[PDB]
Amino acid sequence: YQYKIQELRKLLKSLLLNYLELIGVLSINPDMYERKVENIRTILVNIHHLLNEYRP
Amino acid sequence: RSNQYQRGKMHGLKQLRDSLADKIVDEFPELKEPVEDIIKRTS
Amino acid sequence: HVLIDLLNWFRTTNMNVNNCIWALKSSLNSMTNAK
Amino acid sequence: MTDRLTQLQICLDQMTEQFCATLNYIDKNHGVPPEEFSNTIDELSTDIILKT
Repeated sequence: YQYKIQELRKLLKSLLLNYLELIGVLSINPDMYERKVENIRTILVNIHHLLNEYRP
Repeated sequence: RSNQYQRGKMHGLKQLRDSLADKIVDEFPELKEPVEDIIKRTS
Repeated sequence: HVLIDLLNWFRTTNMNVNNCIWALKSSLNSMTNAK
Repeated sequence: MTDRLTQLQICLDQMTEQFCATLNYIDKNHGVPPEEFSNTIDELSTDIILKT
């Protein structure tokens, strides 16, 4: 379970980093911003999959 | 008016991401290296 | 053609920005369900 | 008492709502005086850090 804890911490850090990079994309070249948006969502989705296996 | 709005919003966004990068470096030094690369990915 | 070219380019930038704003609003409205 | 799980879900919902509100403010405010905008965004970023 420590592996799942450290995976969720590194995933949260990467999610914050990707949020920063995506808002920078919106800042400079927003025309392709969606190219990252769903990507971030995937990470959120992977956090939700960990939080689903975490229910039983 | 549209051009002035564009320039003002560009300046605002630039200061936004500069401050966000600075604080992410401050409280999260371990993520400092990618953040600069993020600038290199954006600028 | 010079003023007309600048005029059209600036108009294109303007409603491209407006469309980007509307797309952002629509994306948030859609994704609020997944929140 | 309130369960650790329910609090964690409330916290992640509040975090999502805070990000939505912050980006909505950015989208509808980019262009407000730069100083007030910067101060409000600094407050929002402090909120982001604290929620984290």
